[PDB]
Amino acid sequence: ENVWYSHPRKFGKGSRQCRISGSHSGLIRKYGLNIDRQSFREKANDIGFYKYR
Amino acid sequence: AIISKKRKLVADGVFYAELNEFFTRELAEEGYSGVEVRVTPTKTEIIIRATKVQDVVGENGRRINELTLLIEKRFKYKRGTIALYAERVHDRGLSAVAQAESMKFKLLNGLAIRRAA
Amino acid sequence: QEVVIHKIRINLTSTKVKQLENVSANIIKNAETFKLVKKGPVRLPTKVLKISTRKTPNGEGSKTWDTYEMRIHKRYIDLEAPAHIVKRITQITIEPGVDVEVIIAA
Amino acid sequence: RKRSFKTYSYKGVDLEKLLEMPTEDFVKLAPARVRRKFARGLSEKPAGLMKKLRAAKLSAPENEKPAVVRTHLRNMIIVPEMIGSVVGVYNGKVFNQVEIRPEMVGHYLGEFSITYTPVRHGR
Amino acid sequence: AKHAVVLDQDKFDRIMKEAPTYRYVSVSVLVDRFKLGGSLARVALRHLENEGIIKPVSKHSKQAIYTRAT
Amino acid sequence: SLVVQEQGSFQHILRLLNTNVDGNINVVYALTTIRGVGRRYANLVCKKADVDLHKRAGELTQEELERIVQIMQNPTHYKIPAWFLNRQKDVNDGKDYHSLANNLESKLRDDLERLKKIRSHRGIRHFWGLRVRGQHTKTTGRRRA
Amino acid sequence: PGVSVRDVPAQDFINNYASFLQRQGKLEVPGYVDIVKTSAGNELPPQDSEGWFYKRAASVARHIYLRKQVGVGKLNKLYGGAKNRGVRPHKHVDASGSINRKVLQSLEKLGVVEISPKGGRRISDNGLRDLDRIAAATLEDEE
RNA sequence: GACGGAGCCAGCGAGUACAACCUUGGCCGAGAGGUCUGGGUAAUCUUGUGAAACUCCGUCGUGCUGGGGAUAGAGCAUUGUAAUUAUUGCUCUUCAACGAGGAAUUCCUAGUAAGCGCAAGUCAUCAGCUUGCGUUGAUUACGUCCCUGCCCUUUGUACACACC
Ligand SMILES: [Mg+2]
Ligand SMILES: [Mg+2]
Ligand SMILES: [Mg+2]
Ligand SMILES: [Mg+2]
Ligand SMILES: [Mg+2]
Repeated sequence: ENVWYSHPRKFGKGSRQCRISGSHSGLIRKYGLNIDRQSFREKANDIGFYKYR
Repeated sequence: AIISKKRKLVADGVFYAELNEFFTRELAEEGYSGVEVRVTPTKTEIIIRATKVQDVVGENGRRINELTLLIEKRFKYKRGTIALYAERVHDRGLSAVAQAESMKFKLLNGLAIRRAA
Repeated sequence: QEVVIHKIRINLTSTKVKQLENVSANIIKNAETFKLVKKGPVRLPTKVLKISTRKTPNGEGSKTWDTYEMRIHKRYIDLEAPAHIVKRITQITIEPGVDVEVIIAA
Repeated sequence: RKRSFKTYSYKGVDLEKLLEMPTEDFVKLAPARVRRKFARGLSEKPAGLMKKLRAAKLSAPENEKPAVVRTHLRNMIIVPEMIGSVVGVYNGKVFNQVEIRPEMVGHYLGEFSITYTPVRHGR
Repeated sequence: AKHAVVLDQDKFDRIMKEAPTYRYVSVSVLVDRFKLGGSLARVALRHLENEGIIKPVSKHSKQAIYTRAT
Repeated sequence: SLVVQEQGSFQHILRLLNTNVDGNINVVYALTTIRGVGRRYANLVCKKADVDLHKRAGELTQEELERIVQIMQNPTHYKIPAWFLNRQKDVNDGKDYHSLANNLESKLRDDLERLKKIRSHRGIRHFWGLRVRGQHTKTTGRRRA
Repeated sequence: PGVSVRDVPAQDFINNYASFLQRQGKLEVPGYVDIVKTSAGNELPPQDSEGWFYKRAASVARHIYLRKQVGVGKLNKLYGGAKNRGVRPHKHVDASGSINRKVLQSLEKLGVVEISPKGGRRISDNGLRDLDRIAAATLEDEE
C-alpha cells in the first residue's frame, strides 16, 4: 500500500523472470522460452528439444 | 494468437511441459502418468492418463471441470475451447512414471523399501 | 453456381516428421478425389532451433556443452480452388501432433 | 589593473554573465552529456535541493559560506546558479563537503567525493 | 635512415652508365648496388625505357624484373 | 614520374616551427615528426598551400613554408572546417584551437594544473600517478611511472 | 559481332571512366572531398588527394550497371572493411554515409544513374550509352 | 609490408502487434548518425547478410620508422530515469612498451593446425569471451614405450579408513 515500492524495472536481470523458479540467473530468453538453463536441461525433452549433434 | 511458427511451437511445448508438471503436482493422489494434448480448431482435446481414473473424474464433473477452469485461467482461452478427458493406461507396468509414483506412495505411507522395490 | 478460384495455401508445421508426411499424403489423396489443380507439398528449409548450454548446473567440472535442437518441418500445399472445397477438405484431415493451418486467398 | 588574472569562462562568457543565465543557457553552452540529460525527462532532480540552496544563500551571514546542502543525487551536474555554496555529497557513509567554485562549471557531483580509500603501501 | 636515397646529377649520370651489359635489371638489385629508392629506381628505368636498351619480363607490383636488349 | 634534378636549388634538412623537419621523406610523414602536427591535418595544410605530394621534405620554397605556417596558426581564416582540433568549442575561451609545436605540451600542462586545482577524480588520479579512463591495474603494467 | 561492357578487366574500365570525367569537367564536386576519411576504417583519405573520388564514382557506376536495385547502405557495406582496433580484433564497419550519397546525387545530375522503383537505383539510358562508349574505347586501347 | 584506391566472395544464423524487434530505400551530418516511408509476427523483407582474410596499380622502402597505437586531452552522438570510476561510438591529436620472447610446457595426424571474419549466446548498452558457422589452408608422422599418465599380468605386502 506504500507509495514508493518499485524501481524503474523495465529491463535488466530484475524484470526478466524465469517460468519455473523466477531466477535472474542464466536465463535462456531465446525463442521466447524464458527459462533458467538448468531446469530447461531437465524439461527440454518435453519442450520438444532433443540432442543429436 | 499468431506468432512466428517456430516460436509458436516452442510456446506450445512449454505449455505442455507446464501442464505435465501441474498434473504431477495436483493429481498426485489421482495416480497420474501422462498428458496427451491434441490441438484442433476451436476444441482443444487434452487427454490425461492415470491409475485412479475415478478420482480424476470425481462424481461426474468434479475435479476435471475445476482443472479445466484452472487451465482456462492460466492461458486466456474460454469455456468449451479446452476439453479434458481422463483415461485408463493400457497396463501400468510398462509405464515408468506410474511405477515411480506407486513406489513413492509405498514409501510415504510406511513400508519396507527393498521389499517394495 | 459459384466456383470462384481463390488459390489457397495450406501450412503444415510440426516436429515428428513421419506424421507430417502422412498428413501431407492424405491431403494430396483428398485433393485427387475432389479433383483439383494444385501445387504439391512444397518443402521449406527445415528450421533447426538450437539452444546450446553448459551441461553443468553450476560451472564446476570440465566445460561440457550440449546443443539441444528442435527440428521443425514447414510445408506449403497450394490449391487452385474456391473456399467451400477447402472447407470440405478441412472438416477431417487433422492428425495429432501436426499443425493444420489454412492461409486462404492468393 | 583591468582584468583579474584570466576570465574563468565557460565558452567565452564572463562571471558577470555566468551567475545570471538560468539552466537552459548553461545546457546550450555545455558538454553533450548534460544536454542529453536535460533532453530526457526531469523529475525530482532540481526540485527540493535547488530550493534548499536558495534558502541557504538567502540566510547566509553575508560574505561567509551558505548552509551545507546534502545530496544523494551525486549524479547531478554543477550549474553556475549556486557558485559559493557547500554541497554534502553522499557516499554511503558521510555527506562529504564540496565547494562550488568558478571552475566546477558543468562537471559532476560524484567526481569530488570518492567512496573507497585511495591506495596505500606505495604510490 | 641509411642514406643514398637523394637525387643529384652525378647519381643520374652513374645510373645512365650502369645499364648496358647486365644480367639483372631489378629494383631490389638496384637497391643492393647502393643506388636510389624503390620508387625512384622504377622512374629511372622508365627514363631509359624510350628506345630499346632495357626491356621488361614481369609487370607485377614490388616484384618487377627487367633485362637488357639482345 | 620524373626525378627532381638541378645542382642544389633547394636546400636539404629543414627546421620549421620551433622543431626539426628531416629530409628524404615525402611531404606529409616528416610533418608528423613535429609534435602535435597531424596526418590528415598536415595533408589539408599542404592542399591549402598548393603543393604536389611528390616533393621531398628537404626542399620547399620559402613562400610556401610561410603559407604553411600561416595555415597552421589560424584554421578559421582558411577553408578548414576545424573540428579536427585539440580544443573545439573549448573548455574556457570558446573558439577554435589546434595548438602547434612546443605549445601543445604547455597547454596540456596548464589543463592538468587546472584539473588539480579543481580536485576532480581524474586530477586525483593524475596526482597519484595511476589510471584515468577507468582502466584497472589488478594485473597489467607492473612497473608504472 | 558485338562490343561488350562486362568483359573489361575491372581497373582499366574505371581508369577510362575517370579520364572521361576529367575531360568533361561536369560532375559537381561534393565539397567535403579531402576533408574526409571516406571510410570509417581509415586513418588516411585517398593518397592522390585530387581525383580518386572520380575513380570511386566510376566504380559505383560499374557496380550499378552490373546489378539491379542498388542503394546507399549496400554501397557503404561494399566500401567498408577491416578496422585497426588496436588491442581489440577487427570488426566490419561500413564507408562514410554522406559521401556515397553525394556521389550518387552527382551521378544522377550528369545522367548516369536513374531512380528505380521498389527501393534503390539503376542506370539511365544516356548513361548506359556513355558506359558502352567507354567500354569500346577501352577495347580499342587493348586491341 | 603498409596505406589508399580498385576488384570482389560465404555459411550458420536470428529478427515485432500489443508493441517498442530486425529495420531496408531516399534527402541532412566528414564521422558517429538521425528523420519521413516502409517490408518482414519471416527460404518471400532486412540479405546475394556484396564478412573479413584475400587479388591489381601507385606512394614509403629494412629508422623504435608511414611497423606498432599504447598512457592521454577535446567535442559531437547514442543507450538507458541515471554513463563521473572515458558503457560504447567515431574524428584530430599525443604517438610509449615491444627489433621474434629465458626456464618450462600447451595443442594438434586433413579440409584437419594456423590464419580470417560472420552469426548466435549473452543483450536497454556494450566482445577482445564463449558456443557455432563458413572462408583461405600447409609442414611432419601414419611409429614407439624413452619421458608423462593410465591399463592389465606376474610378483611381494605386517596396508584393507588400503601408503596422505
Ligand atoms: Mg595489422
Ligand atoms: Mg540469405
Ligand atoms: Mg611515431
Ligand atoms: Mg564473455
Ligand atoms: Mg615373503
